[PDB]
Amino acid sequence: ELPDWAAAKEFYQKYDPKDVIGRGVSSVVRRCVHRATGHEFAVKIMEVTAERLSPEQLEEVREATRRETHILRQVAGHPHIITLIDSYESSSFMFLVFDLMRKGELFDYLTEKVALSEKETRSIMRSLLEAVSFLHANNIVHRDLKPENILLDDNMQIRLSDFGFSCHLEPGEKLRELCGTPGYLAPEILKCSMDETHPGYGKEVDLWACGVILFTLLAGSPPFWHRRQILMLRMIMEGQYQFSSPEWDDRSSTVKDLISRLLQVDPEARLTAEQALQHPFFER
Amino acid sequence: ELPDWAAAKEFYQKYDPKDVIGRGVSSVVRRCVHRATGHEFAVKIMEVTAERLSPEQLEEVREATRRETHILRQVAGHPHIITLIDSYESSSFMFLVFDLMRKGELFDYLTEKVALSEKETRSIMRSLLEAVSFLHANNIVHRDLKPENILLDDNMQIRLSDFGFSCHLEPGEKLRELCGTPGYLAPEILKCSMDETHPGYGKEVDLWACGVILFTLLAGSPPFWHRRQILMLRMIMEGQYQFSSPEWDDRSSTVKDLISRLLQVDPEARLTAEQALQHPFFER
Amino acid sequence: ELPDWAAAKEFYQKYDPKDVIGRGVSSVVRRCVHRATGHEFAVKIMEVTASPEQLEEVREATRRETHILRQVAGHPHIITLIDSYESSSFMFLVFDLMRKGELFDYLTEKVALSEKETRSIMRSLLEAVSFLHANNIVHRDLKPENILLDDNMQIRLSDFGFSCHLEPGEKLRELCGTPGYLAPEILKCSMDETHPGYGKEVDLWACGVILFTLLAGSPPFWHRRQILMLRMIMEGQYQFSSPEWDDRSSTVKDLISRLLQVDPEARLTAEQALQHPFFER
Amino acid sequence: ELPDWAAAKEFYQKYDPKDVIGRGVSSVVRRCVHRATGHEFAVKIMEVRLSPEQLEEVREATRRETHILRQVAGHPHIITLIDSYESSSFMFLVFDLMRKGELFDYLTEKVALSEKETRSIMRSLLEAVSFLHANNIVHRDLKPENILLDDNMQIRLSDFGFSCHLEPGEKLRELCGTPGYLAPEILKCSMDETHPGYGKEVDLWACGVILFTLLAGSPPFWHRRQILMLRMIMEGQYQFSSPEWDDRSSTVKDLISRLLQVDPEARLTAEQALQHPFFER
Ligand SMILES: CCN(CC)CCNC(=O)c1c(C)[nH]c(/C=C2\C(=O)Nc3ccc(F)cc32)c1C
Ligand SMILES: CCN(CC)CCNC(=O)c1c(C)[nH]c(/C=C2\C(=O)Nc3ccc(F)cc32)c1C
Ligand SMILES: CCN(CC)CCNC(=O)c1c(C)[nH]c(/C=C2\C(=O)Nc3ccc(F)cc32)c1C
Ligand SMILES: CCN(CC)CCNC(=O)c1c(C)[nH]c(/C=C2\C(=O)Nc3ccc(F)cc32)c1C
Repeated sequence: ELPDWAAAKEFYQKYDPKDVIGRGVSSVVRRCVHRATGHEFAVKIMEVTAERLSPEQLEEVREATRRETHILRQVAGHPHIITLIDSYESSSFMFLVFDLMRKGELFDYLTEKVALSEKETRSIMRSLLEAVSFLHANNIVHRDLKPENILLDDNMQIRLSDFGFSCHLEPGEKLRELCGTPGYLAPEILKCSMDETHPGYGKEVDLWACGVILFTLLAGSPPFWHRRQILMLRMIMEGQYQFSSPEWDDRSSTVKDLISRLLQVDPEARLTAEQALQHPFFER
Repeated sequence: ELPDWAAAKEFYQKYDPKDVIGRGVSSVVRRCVHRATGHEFAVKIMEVTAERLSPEQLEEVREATRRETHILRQVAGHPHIITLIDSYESSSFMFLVFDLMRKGELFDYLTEKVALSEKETRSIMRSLLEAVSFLHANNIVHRDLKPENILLDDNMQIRLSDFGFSCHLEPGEKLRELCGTPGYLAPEILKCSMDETHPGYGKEVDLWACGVILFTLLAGSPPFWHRRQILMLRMIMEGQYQFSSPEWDDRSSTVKDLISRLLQVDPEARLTAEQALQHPFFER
Repeated sequence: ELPDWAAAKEFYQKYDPKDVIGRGVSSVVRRCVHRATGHEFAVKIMEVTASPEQLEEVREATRRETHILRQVAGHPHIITLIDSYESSSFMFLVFDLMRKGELFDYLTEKVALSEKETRSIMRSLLEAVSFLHANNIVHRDLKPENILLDDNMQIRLSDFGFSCHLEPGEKLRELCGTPGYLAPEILKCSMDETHPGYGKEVDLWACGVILFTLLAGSPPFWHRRQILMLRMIMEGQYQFSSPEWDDRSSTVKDLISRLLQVDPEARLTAEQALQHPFFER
Repeated sequence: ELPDWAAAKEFYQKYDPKDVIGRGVSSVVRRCVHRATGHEFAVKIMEVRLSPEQLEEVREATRRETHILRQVAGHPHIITLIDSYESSSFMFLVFDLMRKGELFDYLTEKVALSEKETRSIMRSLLEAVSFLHANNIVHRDLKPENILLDDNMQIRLSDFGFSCHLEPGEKLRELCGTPGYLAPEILKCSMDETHPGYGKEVDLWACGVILFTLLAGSPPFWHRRQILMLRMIMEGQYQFSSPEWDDRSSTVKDLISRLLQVDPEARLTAEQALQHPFFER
């Protein structure tokens, strides 16, 4: 609601933006320094009018970013969720100040390490499921859990980010919007988006994505993939995945049981985040 | 079958390969000249061993190409189906000599003209449906009908090509395999690729594709499309398409009736190729 | 100059930023609206934060560019610098909004242009080049990417990043510009420190390359290896290949030839090129 | 030479072609199996619109290449031409199969290499270069794309398409090789006909560029604009940038500086480079 000159003035007067650590379609993520203290943060600068869109499409983008910042303020404080430290909002742009996560995305870490150990995977998954359990208890569904949306610090501590697809979900109520990354989508989202008669989806979709993340961290490859995206959709919907002999050889049966219980096609038969956390995998 | 040196010797002795007119994963299509006469053809050189594959997958490729060449020999002679003039078959490769179709793919013609007239569309559709009627009478289902698989000569005469997905279908027998271009897929192919209890599909899938082709030739755009492929599938299964006012304005009610009778979700209620050919759109 | 917050405040208070219409290495070009009048413009935002000595080199170079732009502001076929805002990190340059974008993208869409359309573009281009030269400015980066179009298909020369002043009789030495558009004397000079240098004639060789490219839809000196392209330039080896140069007049081929003249002394000036029988109407 | 059916028959009778492991403009590289022994090789299949004169140029050049390859066949760090079959439209060249592919693709995967692994690659690359030079051959296209690796991480120098024999005392002038790897003297004499020419020292400048690139993961002379890259080369302007050169010894920095020496007389020979304390142990 601030004029553009005010949001820009207030941000640049209080913060010193530094090197670019990430880029998006209508945004850039930069390291920044709080001038008065010398303390470091990360700033996401969203350019709301950077894309050519109809006035209706533009108000959709504005309403969605409002939905996101509201959710970010609700969950600010949780140790394994990104903290919105400060915000400068105007009609044309949004300056969102967050925690600086110095080891970047979990995705880039996985690329470097190829595949992670069960010890390091346990630590990441526990933190992730704790964050998901908190969101769920507060009736928030993330709707885009993936290694690209999980950030790391120098102590290898994770913080869940990118709440652009997140929304509130009243207990009992169901969603239908197709959003998220195809490889991480639960069967009920696909069934739902292809068949209008399908009842819809809930918070269980996050736990299917957790199952996909868990598999990918250990295997170094996703459980469902194909050259042709349409053939990937039946493997997801039929829950067709395998613990292939070369990479899944020395992996415990305990983690395979956890993946099996998270990668459950029936959302009613699927583990909740609280259930997943009391799984023996996390009992060390 | 021939040793590799014999297939290569026999082909290169009789034919002079020229310019590349098409590319594939493990194949190239080139214009070629019959050395003794100077007459021109097109040769598809299939490189069976060009991709690194398991011994089982490699025998799948070999069996697949045998299925295709067998079908091509059965249908050779039909005026609106590509003619396999000659073949040199060895373990490692396949040299398939065909008619040279000098105006290339119908798809590229449609791109150039943007949208075709009902007069030119009638001529193409009549020839297409005659070819489809012939295939089905011989218990063959094409399974990938689209403007990219329809070739044109200088006289604007068509020839159906690309029989890589074709198969024999004994009458009354049903298929389940998902293969073929998503935009051209019938609802029953999708429905049974997500509901295992669904009985499967038959030769009617080629006629849905004919309906999609007919719409696209006239509109210059497909009846089902979305940025997200999964939302396009929902439109196909519900048979949700429209004759949009700017491009469908001066188009006859007769062709819109034909399209409606081809883009019929129920395969039993959908026109057969013989039925489509008796429709008043094909009146001379 | 000013603190970062001040240049940003001054720009965003006067202008409303809209859609991105272009991107560069250290810049973005956006459509913008002047809040008080409602008039549309284009703003180039240069981010000089994405050594302190090298950063002042970049600042000094952008000052050289804006100075030249202010001198030429007013010409109907040259981009107009409307406004500018400077800080340590940023540079906000407000220009005319050219709604049909780059001539390069237009050429991609049309594949090749007609002599009639090419005549209109070339006349405007050579008039702008003649003006630049009369004011002792050498553009040094003339190419279809640096020529902008409005809705009336009217041309404006832009991207004065390599431009500089040139007192008559004096010569230049710096190797700059796009390789495909470089005159032979620039390549010759870049090596031999005893070589006398180059002048405003390098702009007219680039005009010759532009003229060829508009008609052919491809450049006269091209290959996969850039080093072999340099040999072609220096020997002035171009051909009017039979498929695309078939329907072309001998009059325009005579013009191309007289612009693509290796000897800068024998090469047509902008005023000479404008008196060519190709521009008689 | 032979009709097309004969070159094809002779090749496919002796070798069983497998998967495509590489592609070029007018060629494909495939793994192949020698039918009688079951041993694996790599075959480069070269295929042919050009004038009859230009087509005989492409033929004569490939004959120059195969002649050089037969002279060098036997060296442990040079690619071995096992066999060759030629026709009007094809050339089948059978070589050693280097299972870890191009050093370039290995560098892409690893991003940057260790000094331990670079010393091992650079020793064998200099030994191959020293051998070529002792036999009066200049490679003229040394780069990571032309260095092949086996499973033991052992190298073999390949792609002799620009190679030529050079009589001692005599000099070359042809501009060829990859721009980023070109020595300053190649650029100086391409433009100036009075410049004396270049010799085998150009391969050692390329070795210096390879050494830099293996350690940095990026080349020493690079720029968004190709024409600014040439200026960088000729002035020998490169830097050991703080993020990627942080954990690199001064010893390897020294050898790079002694190989990336603008004066060819002051530049290290292959035998001299092999006596540097970087290879001592
Ligand atoms: C140059 C080396 N790297 C290789 C891939 C650069 C990539 N990126 C990095 O290292 C990186 C670093 C150090 N932090 C982040 C991102 C965020 C951060 O820290 N707080 C946030 C709050 C919100 C948000 F939306 C993103 C971030 C990245 C992507
Ligand atoms: C000129 C460059 N282009 C791309 C490589 C050309 C566009 N393509 C063209 O013109 C074209 C022409 C002139 N014929 C074909 C294809 C076939 C043909 O004729 N007989 C066949 C038999 C089997 C088959 F599977 C394809 C063809 C194309 C794609
Ligand atoms: C970025 C997305 N699109 C891809 C084709 C947009 C295409 N781009 C377009 O249409 C386009 C338009 C409509 N204007 C411009 C550029 C400028 C302009 O107008 N005044 C200037 C003054 C100075 C300058 F240095 C650039 C411009 C482009 C590139
Ligand atoms: C499809 C391409 N891929 C890119 C990442 C595969 C990577 N590359 C690979 O697998 C590869 C392998 C395993 N060998 C080679 C090349 C040659 C080889 O072995 N003997 C030769 C002799 C001469 C020559 F001129 C090339 C080769 C490649 C390109």
